[PDB]
Amino acid sequence: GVDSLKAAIQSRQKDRQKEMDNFLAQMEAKYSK
Amino acid sequence: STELLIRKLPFQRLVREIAQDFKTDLRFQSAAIGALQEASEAYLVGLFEDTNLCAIHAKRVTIMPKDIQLARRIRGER
Amino acid sequence: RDNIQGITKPAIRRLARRGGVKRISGLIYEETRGVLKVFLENVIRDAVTYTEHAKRKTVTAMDVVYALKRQGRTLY
Amino acid sequence: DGEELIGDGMERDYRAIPELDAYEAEGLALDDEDVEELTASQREAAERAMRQRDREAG
Repeated sequence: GVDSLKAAIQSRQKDRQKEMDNFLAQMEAKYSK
Repeated sequence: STELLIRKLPFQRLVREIAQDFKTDLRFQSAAIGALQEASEAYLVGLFEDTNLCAIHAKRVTIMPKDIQLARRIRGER
Repeated sequence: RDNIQGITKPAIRRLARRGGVKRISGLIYEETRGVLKVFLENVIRDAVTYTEHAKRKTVTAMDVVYALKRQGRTLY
Repeated sequence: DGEELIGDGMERDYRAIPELDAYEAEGLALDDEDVEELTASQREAAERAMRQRDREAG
């Protein structure tokens, strides 16, 4: 139902935020002082 | 060549047009545009994945704007 | 300057396919352009704000990094 | 109804176009001049300003 849909999207968004954190860390390692 | 999503030149010109409304005579580092493009494409692809899940929950294969809107509300955007 | 048209219908289809979508309504194109527009407006506004506080006229990769960090905390 | 994304002619969406497949020089930084990283206090001042900006916008 809608609860399952909601849990799946929120779970994906958590993983996407971690992927973005990792991408921004790689950008810092390449471009930051 | 299924690595292609948004072409680089139109994306760059889009970014510069939007930025002009906030400050005049900006330049961009190449990697600043690249990072904006990576973030934008990751955002849209993920939104289409979530939109697709909304459509499927509605027993549909064709995603519609109401599916995008539902996904964004579940994601806490608006 | 109508550069939102650089987000072409093929580009939108390429993004949808990568997201696993199989069929789209015709109204998906304009909805996608609008969603990308606001996303970019929000991140670029923050990025240029960092640029201004750095007292320069070049948006750097790090300005964008901090704008994306901030967006992760405010977009949702 | 809708539009099938996987079907005849899908290859037309994946053409290579060198004139559009790279960033152009116009509007890009070409000298590595005046690109110093935000200092800690400049970042904090920007974020305080944006925090007030967001709170006022509601």
